[PDB]
Amino acid sequence: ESDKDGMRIVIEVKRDAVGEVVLNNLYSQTQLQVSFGINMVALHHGQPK
Amino acid sequence: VVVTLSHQGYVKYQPLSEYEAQRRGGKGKSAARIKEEDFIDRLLVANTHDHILCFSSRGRVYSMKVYQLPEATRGARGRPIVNLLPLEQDERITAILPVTEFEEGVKVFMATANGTVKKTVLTEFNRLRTAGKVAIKLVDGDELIGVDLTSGEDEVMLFSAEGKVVRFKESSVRAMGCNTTGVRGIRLGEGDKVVSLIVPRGDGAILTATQNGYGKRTAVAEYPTKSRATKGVISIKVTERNGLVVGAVQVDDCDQIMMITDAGTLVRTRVSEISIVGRNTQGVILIRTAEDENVVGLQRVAE
DNA sequence: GCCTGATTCTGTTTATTGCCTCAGAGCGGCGCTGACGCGTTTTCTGATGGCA
DNA sequence: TGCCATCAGAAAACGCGTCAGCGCCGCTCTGAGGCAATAAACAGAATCAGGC
Repeated sequence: ESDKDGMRIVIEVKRDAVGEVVLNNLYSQTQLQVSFGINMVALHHGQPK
Repeated sequence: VVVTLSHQGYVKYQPLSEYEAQRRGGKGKSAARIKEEDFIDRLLVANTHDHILCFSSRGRVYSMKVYQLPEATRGARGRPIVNLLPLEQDERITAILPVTEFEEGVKVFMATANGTVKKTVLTEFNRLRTAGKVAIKLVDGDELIGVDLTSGEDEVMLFSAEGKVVRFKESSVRAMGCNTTGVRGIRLGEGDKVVSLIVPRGDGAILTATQNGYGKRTAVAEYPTKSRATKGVISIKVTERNGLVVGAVQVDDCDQIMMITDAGTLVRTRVSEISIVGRNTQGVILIRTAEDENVVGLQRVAE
């Protein structure tokens, strides 16, 4: 339901479930949480460092 | 919570705080709905964060946690249990043992109908896969009735369906393996079955019930101790109004009990109203049950 | 080039199936004992009514 | 369907009396248990697409 106001994604849970468990499972299995690898390499006086 | 199981198999648990304790002679309110041909089999009271061991009709053992059971209301009938456990075509659950944790070297005491006993170490059941494990080499139509946890030295009591009670030291029974039958515990007569198993732990009182809503309360110390594989004594006068014995449980003071008939009608009441009498005496009414109804459940509620 | 999720091996662990024992469990006969029938107390458990 | 009299009728202890099942001897034998072989699962590596 994203519009000009901003992002909006709606997920509806079943009547016999708990939202927190579903949210934790989505965190664990989907790309709602990702990893970023930092590696600072740049040229100094024409040499990698 | 309180857990109910149907004959075909429909598990359901609801909070205990919903029900309220009435007086002694109460009709009681309904608990769940029953199909055109069905009847509840057993009742259970346990906490949500507890392991339960389920014993099948062919000797298998399965493990589960309480909160994994479906949650429903009084109007609902529950869901089939075959989804939760990989049962066979006609295999049915007949006993549940709540275990808080596994520790030490305590033993599991299991007794079936026709007077057979068997002792195994709890360490064997620390981990179970999805498939079960054989626990008893059941023969013919024999079925499990009750299980419990016991220490090295304790006492065991067995109740029949005609008011016969046997009490003996558990040192006679020797620890055996998983794939064993067992020895004979009580010498039954003709057309009699074992209905309950109670391990006395400290001072208290013994409460018994019949199928027509009658019961009493006697002291523990009056029961004698003899050798195993022997006939017992008269636990309660069956007479005609009382009917057959349905079960018994050790309840101390300041506690409450719950009873359930074939079709719902759950009732909760205190224990101070029940008087104290001798062993060979018929008791007072506990449920004003209607015709064509039989009490088939009995549990203890602490505080 | 780097990080992750998904699929495919590979060694380990566990439940189940036969064979043959002996040692512990069960059966038969005997003395003797506890546990179950007897009336009077008694309190106590149902029935009845004020309805609430 | 739940709180108070108010009952009568009768369930239930208790000091005797006996015989019906206990313990205790003998003996006999069938089932746990040790031992070995199979066959599944379980869990950990190892490899392979995919996206910047």
